Amino acid sequence: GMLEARELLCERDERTLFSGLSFTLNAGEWVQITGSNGAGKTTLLRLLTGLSRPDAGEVLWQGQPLHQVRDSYHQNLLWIGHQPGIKTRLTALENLHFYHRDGDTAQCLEALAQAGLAGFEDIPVNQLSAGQQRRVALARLWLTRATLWILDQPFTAIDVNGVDRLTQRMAQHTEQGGIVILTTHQPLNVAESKIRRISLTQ
Amino acid sequence: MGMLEARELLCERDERTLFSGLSFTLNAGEWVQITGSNGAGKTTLLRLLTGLSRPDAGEVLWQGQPLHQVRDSYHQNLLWIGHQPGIKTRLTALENLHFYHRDGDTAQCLEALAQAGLAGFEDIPVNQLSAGQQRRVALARLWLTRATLWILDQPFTAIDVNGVDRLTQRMAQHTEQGGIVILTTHQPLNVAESKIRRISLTQ
Amino acid sequence: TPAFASWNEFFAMGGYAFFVWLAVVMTVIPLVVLVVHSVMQHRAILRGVAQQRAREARLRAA
Amino acid sequence: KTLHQLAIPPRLYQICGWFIPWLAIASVVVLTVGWIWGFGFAPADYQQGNSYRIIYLHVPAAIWSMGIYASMAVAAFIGLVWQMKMANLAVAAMAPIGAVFTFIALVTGSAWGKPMWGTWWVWDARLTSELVLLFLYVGVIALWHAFDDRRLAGRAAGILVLIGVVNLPIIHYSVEWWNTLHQGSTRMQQSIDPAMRSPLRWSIFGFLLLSATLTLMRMRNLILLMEKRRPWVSELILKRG
Amino acid sequence: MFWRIFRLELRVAFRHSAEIANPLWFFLIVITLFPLSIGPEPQLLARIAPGIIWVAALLSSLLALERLFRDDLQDGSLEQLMLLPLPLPAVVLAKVMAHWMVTGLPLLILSPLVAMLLGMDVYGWQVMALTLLLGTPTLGFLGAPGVALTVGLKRGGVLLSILVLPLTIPLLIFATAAMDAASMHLPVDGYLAILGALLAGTATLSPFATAAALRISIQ
Amino acid sequence: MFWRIFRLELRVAFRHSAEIANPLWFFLIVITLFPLSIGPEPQLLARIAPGIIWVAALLSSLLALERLFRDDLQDGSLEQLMLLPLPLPAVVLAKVMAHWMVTGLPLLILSPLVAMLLGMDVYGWQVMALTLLLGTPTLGFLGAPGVALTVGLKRGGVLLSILVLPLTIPLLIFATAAMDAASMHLPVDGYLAILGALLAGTATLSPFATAAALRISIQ
Ligand SMILES: Nc1ncnc2c1ncn2[C@@H]1O[C@H](COP(=O)(O)OP(=O)(O)OP(=O)(O)O)[C@@H](O)[C@H]1O
Ligand SMILES: Nc1ncnc2c1ncn2[C@@H]1O[C@H](COP(=O)(O)OP(=O)(O)OP(=O)(O)O)[C@@H](O)[C@H]1O
Ligand SMILES: [Mg+2]
Ligand SMILES: [Mg+2]
Repeated sequence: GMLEARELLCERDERTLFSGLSFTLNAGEWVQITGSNGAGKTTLLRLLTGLSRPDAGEVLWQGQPLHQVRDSYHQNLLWIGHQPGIKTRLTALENLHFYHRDGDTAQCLEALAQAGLAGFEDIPVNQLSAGQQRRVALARLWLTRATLWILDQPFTAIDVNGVDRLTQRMAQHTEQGGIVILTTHQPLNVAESKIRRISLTQ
Repeated sequence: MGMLEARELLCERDERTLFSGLSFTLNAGEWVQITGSNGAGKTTLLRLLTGLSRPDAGEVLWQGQPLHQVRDSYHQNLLWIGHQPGIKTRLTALENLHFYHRDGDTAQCLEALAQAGLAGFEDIPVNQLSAGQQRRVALARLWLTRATLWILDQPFTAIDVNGVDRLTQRMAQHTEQGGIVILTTHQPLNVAESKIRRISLTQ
Repeated sequence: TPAFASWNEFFAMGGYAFFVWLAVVMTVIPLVVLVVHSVMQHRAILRGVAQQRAREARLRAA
Repeated sequence: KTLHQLAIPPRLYQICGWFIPWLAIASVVVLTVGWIWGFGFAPADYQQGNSYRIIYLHVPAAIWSMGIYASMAVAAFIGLVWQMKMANLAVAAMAPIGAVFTFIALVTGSAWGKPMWGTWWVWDARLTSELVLLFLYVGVIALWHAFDDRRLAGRAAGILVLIGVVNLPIIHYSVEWWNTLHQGSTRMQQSIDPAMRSPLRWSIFGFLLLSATLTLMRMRNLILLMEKRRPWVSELILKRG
Repeated sequence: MFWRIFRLELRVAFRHSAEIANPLWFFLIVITLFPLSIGPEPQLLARIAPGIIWVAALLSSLLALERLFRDDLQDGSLEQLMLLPLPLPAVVLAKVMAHWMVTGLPLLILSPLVAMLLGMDVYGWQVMALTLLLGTPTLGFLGAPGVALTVGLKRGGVLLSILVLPLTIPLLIFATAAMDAASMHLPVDGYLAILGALLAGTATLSPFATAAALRISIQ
Repeated sequence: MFWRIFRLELRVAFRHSAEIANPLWFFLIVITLFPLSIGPEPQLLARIAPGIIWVAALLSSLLALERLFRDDLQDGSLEQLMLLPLPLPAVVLAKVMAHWMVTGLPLLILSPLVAMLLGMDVYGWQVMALTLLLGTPTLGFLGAPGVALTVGLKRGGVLLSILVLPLTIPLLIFATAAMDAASMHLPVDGYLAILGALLAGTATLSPFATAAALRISIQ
């Protein structure tokens, strides 16, 4: 049904990272791509979002390839990479207001308050520290209604309280049919039965 | 006496005092880890300790002298790692490490890159290197330098567990000899509480 | 058979010799450079991978 | 058939290595025959004098410069419609050959216009057009050499070549329009003679064959360079070693 | 989401007011420099003005063209801009329209002082303003694919100029011919129609290939 | 560390075996841009050569001037360059001297080709080469203080762009006047001595002030 893989071969730069991965996702999942430093767990996620063209094999979304279903795929997804994805020139409020809704107080100032950024709405971006620069893009995640969450390294420059603050929301999304694909290095405070582990096969 | 003494630091940024009157003297061979919260000054303390930022109040003392005349001796014994790696991405790893001292021949090059986990990744450009490997290139500097004072903001970020273990081992070998490492990370590093020293932010 | 009977006169290209011979040398030399360099590159890249593989075998033995 | 297995690069290397020497011998013998017959056993022009025979040294290369840009299109466009790297390497194979041919055309035109204009370079028709073609080849060279990767470099060079090929006739007509007004020029390009017009065609064929030789052997160069690790290169160097 | 993208790009261009003044002062430095360097004789100024003005406009838009896609990849906002629920060519069209509105429209606003700095007439000023209006969107559309090719590169120098300027040569020739023929009080309606046809062709072709080159440079 | 930084900046500037030709081809692009608008007559181009060559030099210098300091902020290597065991003014002098090698040495190399293209004489070519050798480092040394303040400023202003490109007035005016006075056979050493004194003043005053500006910009 949901994001599925078929014979994903992504050998490039005169080397091979992985071969023949055909993992499927159904409704209400939680996967973590496992590997080492320099094993290719971001190229896989970029190919999952459709940023990079696959060398061999295809990703499918309700049984259709990603190059014609792109409207619904982009409607029902958000992607947070290593780059923050926000403008450094503006302040936090309109950088958040770029993404969907926000605006009135029904989803404004408390999506930022829940990310630990209460009282920091009209302040420009680089007048905050890289951790809360990441927390702006993570406070985007509290006001979106996208079914497919893809997060590369969300626990980057994030406090010990911010890990639990993220993970509670992550699990709450996992209850109501939320498919999430995260790449991370810090261990989670989640039992292994809840989280699937799509390992990159060699 | 300690050769790094931070005296009466006051930092006011947009009607907020990050820290006022913070003072600590660092004796030889120890392991300060600056703690804090997201939105607290645990960078503008390391950055101010390096001399990049001028203090609003208080000052930094190196070997009994302030930081505005002993710069030539202070920059010779310091190694700073920031959030940004500080490496030219268009080159490969070899000349990026050869910018800094030693490297070159195989006595100090091709094995400091190998100890960081980048074996076979020396002549590849940093543009096609992974972000973890991009930071590993900058963090491979610890294995070839002779700098006594290391100041590393977030060293163990985007780095797998074996990399953190090797980095903590190398940092322990530097700590046993004469040398002070000041880091700031969020995850608890797998070391005993007895040797690490926590200088917390006060408000 | 040529319009210039004398061999010295053939090199004195009807009073316009220097322009024609400059054009001839500055056409001949670029093609010579384009061939010699691009075949020296072939030899050096084949020899480059050969002496790369020799060092790779030496390090595999080591 | 043979076209699908032409995509496998060891087979392409073997086919190109078979194709190089006979076609190179044919190229050099046709070029020698044309040059000898033209610069020797042939008359000259009444008006231009005895520098007239620079019509040889200019006219094939120049038109084939335009021609090889057309070849660029039937590489790059196909390399952007079946997404094939084997076609995208032909752009970087044919780029500096076209640049050298266009520089030779500019040099021969500037040297041939000297008995008339008095100055080495005057701002006339078709020489500005060749200079703009040289700039387009320079852009292809710089865009290929600037990228660190090879596949991205090939696709970017294909995009640039398609854009330049689309924009080329507009430039070709606008530079001609720049010569309709702003005074004029003499007909120094292709003023031919009835007893002269045959080794011109032979030298056109010879320069085409030489361009084919150069692009085939540079395609061999780029094929050997791009795949540094794949074991068909190991088999080839074991045959050599 | 279309006009939200346009308003956001205008806001982020006005927040970066600094790279907006260097091409404007470059147009000013060329327009000031050429007659004072050459001389105050008005016989040759009336012929040299269409050339100097439009080459200054070409190089000023070249100078401004670097901020169009360089800052977006480093902040990573382009990887999200491709992921909004509307096609990437329309995002390209909105961003290049904001590029024209933030920098090319100050050229039209300042062309009063440019015309009065070097002579001209009322009809000459009218052809000046109309040619700049018809040609600066053409220049932006023509220079968009070169910037879309040079995104992942860190080269911020002569490469974009080499890629762009031979493509914008015929726009330069036609616009200079239009202004020169207007300086002799001859009707230039056909030349303006040629410039409008060039604008329509660039509007048809440039956003369909700039997005493709941008997708090439991001993988 | 001095010559190592110089070789490093050369290594970043020229990345491949055949990459030095790009500043040479951009120059010929500008020198083919100007007669393509103004006209094909060697007489007018001989009259207006100073503005053409110096606008090409200005555009090259200001186009390559961003990569001095804007690249090093987002990379982050400028902080560790400041932490290098060597004074900041000599580091800045190495960087801007390498930048001059990116731009000024192409000027001096392509000087006879552009002297042959836009019609001039041997005395004009000699005057052009001498004043370009004496003026391109001045152009870099006056342009770098503005960029040093510009890239390290959030709040910023249009008023910060006043420090960089408006500062170009005296050198360009004096050099174009010297070329125009040397177009006719007149003595020219009186302005050449002024340009040499300007080079001495810029070489004395640029890195010392620009190092302080670089200390101000990042905090
Ligand atoms: N587009 C690409 N396609 C294939 N391989 C690539 C590509 N870009 C870089 N590589 C190579 O593959 C590895 C990069 O893969 P990738 O960056 O996805 O790993 P990674 O998971 O990001 O590493 P980390 O987990 O530390 O982030 C590097 O060894 C690099 O040389
Ligand atoms: N130069 C500055 N730039 C931006 N913000 C600053 C600066 N100086 C002080 N601040 C403010 O001071 C606070 C602390 O800044 P700092 O960057 O030191 O936090 P940090 O310790 O780096 O946070 P993190 O743990 O995420 O790195 C921030 O909330 C920020 O708003
Ligand atoms: Mg990654
Ligand atoms: Mg920090």
